[PDB]
Amino acid sequence: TLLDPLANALSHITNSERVGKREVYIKPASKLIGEVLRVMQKYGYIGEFEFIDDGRAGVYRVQLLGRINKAGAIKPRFPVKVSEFEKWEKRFLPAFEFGILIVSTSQGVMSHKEAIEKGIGGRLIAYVY
Amino acid sequence: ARMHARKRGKSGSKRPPRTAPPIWVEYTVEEIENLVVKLRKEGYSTAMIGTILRDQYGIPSVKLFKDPDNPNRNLTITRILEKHGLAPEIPEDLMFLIRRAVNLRKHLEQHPKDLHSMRGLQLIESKIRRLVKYYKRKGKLPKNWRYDPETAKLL
Amino acid sequence: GKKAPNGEFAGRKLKLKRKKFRWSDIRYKRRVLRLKEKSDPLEGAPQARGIVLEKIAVEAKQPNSGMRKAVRVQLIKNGKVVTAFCPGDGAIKFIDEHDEVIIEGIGGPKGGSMGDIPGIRYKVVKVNRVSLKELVKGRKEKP
Amino acid sequence: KPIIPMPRSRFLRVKCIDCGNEQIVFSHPATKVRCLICGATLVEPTGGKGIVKAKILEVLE
Amino acid sequence: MKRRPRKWKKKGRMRWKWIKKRIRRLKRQRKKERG
Amino acid sequence: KVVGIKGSVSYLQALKYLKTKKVTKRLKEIEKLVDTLITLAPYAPEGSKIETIRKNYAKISFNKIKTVSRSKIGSPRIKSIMLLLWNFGLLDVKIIENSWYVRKTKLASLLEENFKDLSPSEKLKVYLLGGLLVDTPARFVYRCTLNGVEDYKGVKKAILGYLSDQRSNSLIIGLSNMLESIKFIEEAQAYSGKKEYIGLVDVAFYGLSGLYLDVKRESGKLTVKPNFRELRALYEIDKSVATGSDYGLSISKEILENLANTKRRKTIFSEEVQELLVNVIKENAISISQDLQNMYGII
RNA sequence: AGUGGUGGCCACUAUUAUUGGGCCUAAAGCGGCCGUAGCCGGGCCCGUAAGUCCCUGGCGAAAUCCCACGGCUCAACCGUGGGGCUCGCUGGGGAUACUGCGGGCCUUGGGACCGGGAGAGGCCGGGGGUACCCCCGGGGUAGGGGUGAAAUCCUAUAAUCCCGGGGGGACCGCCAGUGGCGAAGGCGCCCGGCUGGAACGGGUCCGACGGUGAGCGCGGAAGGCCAGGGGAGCGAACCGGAUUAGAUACCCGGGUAGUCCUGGCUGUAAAGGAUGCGGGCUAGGUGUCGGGCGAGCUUCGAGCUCGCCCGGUGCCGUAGGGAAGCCGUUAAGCCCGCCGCCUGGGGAGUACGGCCGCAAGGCUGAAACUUAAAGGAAUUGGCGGGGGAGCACUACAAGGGGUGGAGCGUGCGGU
RNA sequence: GUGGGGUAACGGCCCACCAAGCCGAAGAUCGGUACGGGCCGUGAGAGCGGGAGCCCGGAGAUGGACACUGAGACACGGGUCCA
Repeated sequence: TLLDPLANALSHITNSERVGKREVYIKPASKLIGEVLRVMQKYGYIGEFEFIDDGRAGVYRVQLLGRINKAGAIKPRFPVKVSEFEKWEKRFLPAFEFGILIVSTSQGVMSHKEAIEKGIGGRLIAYVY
Repeated sequence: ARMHARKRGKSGSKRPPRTAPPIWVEYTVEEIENLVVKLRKEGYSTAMIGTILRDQYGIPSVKLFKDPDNPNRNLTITRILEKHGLAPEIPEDLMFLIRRAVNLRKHLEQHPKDLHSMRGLQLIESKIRRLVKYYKRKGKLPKNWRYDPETAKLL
Repeated sequence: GKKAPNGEFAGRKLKLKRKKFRWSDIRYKRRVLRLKEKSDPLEGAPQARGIVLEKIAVEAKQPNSGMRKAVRVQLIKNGKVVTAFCPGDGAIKFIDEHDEVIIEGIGGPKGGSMGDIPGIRYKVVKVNRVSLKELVKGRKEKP
Repeated sequence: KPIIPMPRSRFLRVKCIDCGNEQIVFSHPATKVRCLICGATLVEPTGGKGIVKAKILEVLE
Repeated sequence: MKRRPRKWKKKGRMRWKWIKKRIRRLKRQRKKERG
Repeated sequence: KVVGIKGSVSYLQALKYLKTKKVTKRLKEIEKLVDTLITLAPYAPEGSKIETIRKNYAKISFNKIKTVSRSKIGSPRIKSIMLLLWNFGLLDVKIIENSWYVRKTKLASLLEENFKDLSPSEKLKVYLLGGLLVDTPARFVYRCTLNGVEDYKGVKKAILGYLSDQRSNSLIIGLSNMLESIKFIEEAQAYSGKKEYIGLVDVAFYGLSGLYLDVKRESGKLTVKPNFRELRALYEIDKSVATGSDYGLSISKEILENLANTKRRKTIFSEEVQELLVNVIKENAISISQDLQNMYGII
């Protein structure tokens, strides 16, 4: 069955990137998936995006620029304070600041560098580089 | 169906993303209230009634018509049935499973050495159990209400 | 499938699974049940003291052919009897019947048989509180 | 595989040959759509689209 | 009777069915000595 | 030999829970089993010839006997419960070639008749007590307990005594059967360490443990102990209707003083139920007496 | 001014694997299905703020630890100052993205219903089939059988063999499949009745009703056992005839249980796709089975040919994975849930115990001690009472020559 | 639970009555083993291992049992008994 749209969508995206396909659709469209996708779009790894209703859950269409090397989902929602980010980054990012992490804090889901800026911890969600 | 057969068969069918009821129809909402009470009062199960409407009356979906009595809800055949107290107490699908189980059990009593039907009995039973648990959670059945072969015979 | 469970609310089965499969290995099981020290003739003693009874030479396992000298010693701490190899060139000439001796492990793999001499587990160090190595070199004198 | 599936089954405004009744009918009915007044069958449900017998004016969506 | 597939190989070793039968003989003999 | 019960040694221990009131799945299984058997058996007024069985008895088909789950019960369990019912004089059971044939007794069809609507645990307790008051082997075991016997050897000496009383005509056969069962298990419980088998002494100790007994295992032995509160209570109940012999074994001084020393315990059941039972047994004592005479006696 | 031996602990070891182990062939998926607790769960709106995060009070002693400076010559040690901890807490405030919690709203997952159609899906009644065996009659002598040869074995009241007629148990060939159906084991003569399931066309009706499954339950090849029937052929044991240094075998002639039927037990296997199950992604082509659509053909029955969609089942194979063998949209690739299993090889599926079974046995299961390997894939050669070839007069097919038989010369061995 | 006794004191702590509760497969009960913590060894670290030495707390005086005096003990250099 389906237990999390986000991980499957990120895996699908990465796979399509390996074959270098140009346009991708994510079937289970949610608000959270849209917000996270906007979040890394802010940093340029993906280009335009759109939502299209289908009368069931909407679909999310993206065109890929093929500059991502791996976009995975951190399933077990590890909560982390401000200080320990470097501990987790070493676990998922290849090098210093190489890409981002996605954290849901009290204000929402946004990048991890910006999270360090505002100094607000939260739940690790996904990573992409 | 994959709970037991594990067969990925896709016999499902398509319903486009239309929100408002179609223009080309003519029947009014109260008109179809009248029609559904007419059809239902001869004893037709709600899926059969919806099929009847789609086929001869040519009305795509009762869901497409908003409930006049509730702006926040869309009109479903069951809600019309209960709008006049003719909605059945025990919901339909589970009653179907009940009667199927009963008739099978008679055949089995006649035929003891058909173990394949024993397996079928186990499966349909587990189906009834699961739906019973579901409705118990949703409170559409008495909590103390139970499936029992004898009362099923009575039903 | 994916190595499971991993749920945020599922640590119990994780540690259960881990602890169960710990029992598969051998060394940790040996430590906790204390099997070595309830089968140890020396009771974890780095050395033991005993009395000599007889001298026997053993045939080196093939393809090594040789008469490796060794002795039979009953130790004083409990009264059990064991075999002890005697290293040294003409070593056996010094050792005699009815000799107080000091014995320790031989250093084979897992303290076991050392190379081409099977069965033996121990070597002698001091005889009558006198180290055997110098006796082999003749620097010291047996009492 | 289309991103959104479409309904291959269409609705039909059809005319009963006997009494000249007008009816909206499904392209893939499941029962015997019987005329309202004359009572003649107009379409018979088959493995795919049921075989229509009356005369067809127009298609809908 | 739990059974290890690797033992089914004959390489330098008597056939496994007869081993199983022989040890069954031993089991019945010892238990009948117990009775 | 006479009782080949295998692989259910601890199964009958569950009846100790009946003394207290903590329900358990085992007890409910026991209750459903026993009353199912009771309905199964008919009470033909006649039946003593080898041919009367199979024409006025009930054949048993074990595979038909099922729990209320459409699950199954190990056949030795059913064997054990039926052995108990016979031993308490409720079921007339006969072992024939690979089949067991049964019928209801006169005690049955009266106890159930008057106590139809009671709770299942109450029905069990009253069945056991009714079996106990009348002259059954269960009564013999109970009297042995009263005389301080707590071992297979005590009950063996009791059985030798009563056969050497020579007035044993009521229960020569059943008591001899009890002796036989004691044979071929006395070694298992004592000499051979492994027990792995059940005799009549065990299915008596269990069955009494549902009223006043607690039993200990040690290398297969079945050491017995009584309490004194409920023991006193049912002793008074027995004195209420003296439809039974001492069997020539009088209560020892120690047991007598312990009974006399102790305080008073609630009378198990409702006093109305106790009185109904009392008068029921009193008015029909002779009929049950002759029934049991035919049952375990000879003439 | 320490170096060496022994013994104990961490690393080495991602040989304990949450970070992070594997389970087709090296040890490692239950024979299959069902399902409880547990674990993990569709989308949207509204409210809480338990978890979650930030600020703030109290509190987590000292000793030990990190850093600067100072005193002891320097250091180690000590002091001054600053920082930290097993961190298991707790007061108040703030935040609502997630998780949890209550209310509502909606179908994609899942379920129900209906229309034709397919299939060795199951049970039950009836009908037949060819074949074999027995029995009766009729015909005809002189053998049949069987092996590599033979022999045992049947027959001259007549065999084998041919014709006529009667009875019996087992089975349902070719059509047949690389086909189908079943969860698995399994399922094949014809007809009638009862019954399970799926796929396809329709979302018609329900609204997350779900995946997994510790403990639980069910059925589940052959064989074995229990009680009663049956027993044509075949055939454990057993009895005879042969071969053989040796026959307890392979071959042959017989032959009991069994193999079948009625009721019950036993829970097994190379029950192996040696691959636990659900969802999403990741190039293709090729045929058949089912269903639907589009056609074209049609002596007009989807009957015949093509493309497409789904469903099942193979082959080839791009990328890719692997020690390789090889796998590769029916994944042994990348993610996502849950359960089972494994931690060098023997000792061992053993001992002891527990539980199950009438019994044989079933399910659980050590340790002592011994060993460097055990094992998996795979290259070259070698070898085959394996195969496929082509050569040979130091081979053989065909001819011809001469020894072993007498004696001499002559070398070797035995004396 | 009731009502009491006893205690520096609350409390089945103890006693009389009333009632049958209480714990358990997120594993009681039973057995094995062991003073707990600050800490210490190792590791890049996740982690694993140990709790002798200094400090805090607990427990003990051959095994058991019992008192007197004392604000404070059932008291290592005070007392009584058994082994």
